[PDB]
This record gives sequence, structure tokens and C-alpha cells, in this order.
Amino acid sequence: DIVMTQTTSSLSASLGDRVTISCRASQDISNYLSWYQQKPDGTVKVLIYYTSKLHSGVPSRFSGSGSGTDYSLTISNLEQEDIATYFCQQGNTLPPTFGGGTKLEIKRADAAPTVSIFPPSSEQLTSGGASVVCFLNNFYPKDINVKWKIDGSERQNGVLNSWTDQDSKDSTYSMSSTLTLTKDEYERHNSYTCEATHKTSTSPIVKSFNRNE
Amino acid sequence: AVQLQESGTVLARPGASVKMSCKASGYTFTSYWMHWVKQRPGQGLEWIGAIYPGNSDTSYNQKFKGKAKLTAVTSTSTAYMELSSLTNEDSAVYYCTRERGLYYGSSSFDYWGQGTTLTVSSAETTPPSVYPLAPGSSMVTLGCLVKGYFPEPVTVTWNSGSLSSGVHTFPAVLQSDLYTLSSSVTVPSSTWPSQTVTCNVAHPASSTKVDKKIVPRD
Repeated sequence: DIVMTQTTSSLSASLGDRVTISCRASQDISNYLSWYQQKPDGTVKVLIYYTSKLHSGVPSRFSGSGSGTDYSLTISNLEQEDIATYFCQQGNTLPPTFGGGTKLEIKRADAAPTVSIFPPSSEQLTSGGASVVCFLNNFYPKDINVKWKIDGSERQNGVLNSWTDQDSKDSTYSMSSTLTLTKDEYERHNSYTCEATHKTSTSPIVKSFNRNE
Repeated sequence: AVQLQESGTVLARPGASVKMSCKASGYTFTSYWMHWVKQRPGQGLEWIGAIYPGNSDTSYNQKFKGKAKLTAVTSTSTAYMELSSLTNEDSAVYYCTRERGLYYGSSSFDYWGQGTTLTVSSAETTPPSVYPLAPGSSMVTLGCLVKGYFPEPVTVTWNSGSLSSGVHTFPAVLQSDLYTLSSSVTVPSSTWPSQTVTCNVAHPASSTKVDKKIVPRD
């Protein structure tokens, strides 16, 4: 199969910017390359086919170019509706193959996470389970790492994480992290700590909950 | 207008076979190749195969031979894909898409259906438990933990929608067959706990709606 590599998976830009997304095939694909746009609701549209042909109804701020192995999609003046994921696809050889995709995001100033931590509720403890929940809200850039510690001891097992897509109003990201233990193990410890590593700070951003409080 | 209308979300037991459909309109169904594409939800797109409904010629990705069966019904302009021996790895969104250029083709896809979500699971419909998140500044953040439900989706609102600003509802994660999600809300400390704050959780599949007030803890 022909491998298609899009140069990056995530690309930042400002509205009104000229944006270029590129991909590269593992062999010459003879201009048999198309670009598709996928929106967060899962819907998909073709934008460009045969390298540079604009599909009817697609705004002409979209353009494509390339030859051989190397191709680019360009948006001349980024609009809000253009924030989406873009996939390239070769039709030179069967099977048709797609690039991994490039998601656009809105560029903005760095923002530190607002971190909040929550103990298991009484309702949950009666069921024999215990989840400690940490929200890390409205940060930018999206890259972030969360570490859990129980009474000083780092804890990986039982942690589940979830991330939002970029906020439509303030262009930040949020994350939620949940440590789940048995009620028994939970009751054997006091200090639960969520610590975030993020570009905005040299030291960890730490929120703790202590069963003594 | 060309339109491809795919059948709805399907839940399937492991080891089963599922059949999904794609109703074409606005063009001569029998003159274009209909392709199917798989998207696992943290990755790109994978080509499954195609059928030419004019004579039922088919073409399959080697990776999907013995897995997918493509058919088409001319009288109803509907393409079907049947997937066999289902496993967790088959859980995905499947698209049907028309190939530009008629029989001669182009290997470019000019119109796409909206996608069909296939979820393969041995779990049967079960309601979430909704747990309050209260902590123990000008602002306070509160939350709800919606745990151990199946299938997707749930909806979460706060004070019946009047708190929309400063809310984050996070994508559900799968733990031990079941989904769990969390949602946070941030308000002025002046308003909580003086005023009431409640997460309203609805799980349509189990006909459940739960209101969970967030109480101070001490």
C-alpha cells in the first residue's frame, strides 16, 4: 500500500491567515491526490481532487498544488468554519490510502490550567468504589501531562483521562483525570494529589485533597 | 442534490454479524462506484472496498476480505455492507462515499454519507450512577461524575441550562465494558453554596433523567 504522511497532526493558525497543510506519498502518485475536510460532527466533504481541482460549491479560498510525492492544501484566508480536520488521499494505486489527518486549531496566548480536585462522594463510597476527580480547565497549548500521587507515592493504575476539543469561545482546552480505587484502598490513605506539567509553569501545578480536611 | 443517507447507530454483540445501509439519491445509483471507509476514533480513514451497482462488480481491501460483504439493491438505490465475526477492533464509524467519475472512476470521493457508528459490546443497556463533585477564591468549580453506563450517549446540563458559560462536559471513557464521564461547572463563590447548583443527567437509552444537587461537604 502507498503510505501517505501528513507533515503534522495538529496545526495552529489565526483567522485571516494563509494556511498550508502538506502530505507526502511513499511513491509518485501522479497528481491523483484529493483533500477532504471532516468537521467535529463527523461530516465529510471533498475540497480538492486531482491535486488542484476545486469541487463545485467549495469556496475558492481553498487551493491545492503539488506533484510527484509532495502535495499541499492551502487556505488563503482562514475562516471560522474552516476549523476542522483535513485528510489527503491518493488514488494512484489500489487500495486508496489516506493520510493521518491534520486538525486545525485557533492560535492564542498561553494560558495556565485552573486545577480542581474532588473526593469520592458519599453516594459512591456506599457502592464500594472511590473515584477522585481532577479537572484541568481552560489551558493552552493543548499539551499537558497529569501525574497522580497518593500520600507522596506516584500512582498510574486506575487513572483514566479525557480531553475536550478546543473551546469555541476562548480557544482553550480542558482535561479531566480520574483516579479510581476500591473503597478499602481509598480509606487507607489521606493525601490525594493531582499535578499538572504545562508549558506555562516551570514547576508542577499541584492540587491536593486531604481526608484530614 | 446528491445525498447519501446511512442507517443509524448499531450496537452489536461480539462474534455477531451486522448489516448497515446507505441510501443514495440525486443521481443514477447504478452508474457510480460506492465505496466504504472505516474510521477508528483516534485515527484516520481506512478503505474497505467498493461495489458498482450497475453489475454488482466488487473490489475489496485485502485487509477486509472475509470480513466485509458489499451488496446493492438497484430498485431502492441502497448499498449495504455486512461485517462478520465482530470484535472490539470493528467498533468504529463507517462511511459510504460515492466515487467521482462513474465506472471509469477517479479514486476520489465526491459525496459522503454522514457515517454509521458501530459499537461492538457484550454490555447491555444500563443506567449511570450520578455522583456529586464538591470540593473539600472569587470562583468555585463543581462537578458531576456519571459512571458505569451503556451505551452512549448521556447529556448533562447545569441548573437546567441557565449555567452554560463555564461548563465543561468531557468525552466519556470506557472502563470495564461501561462508560464514565465527568462534567464541571464554574460559578462565582458568591452564588454557591448560597444558591443551588444541580447537574441534570439524561440517559436516553435507559429512559433515565437524574437531578443531582451539589451539597457543601463540611
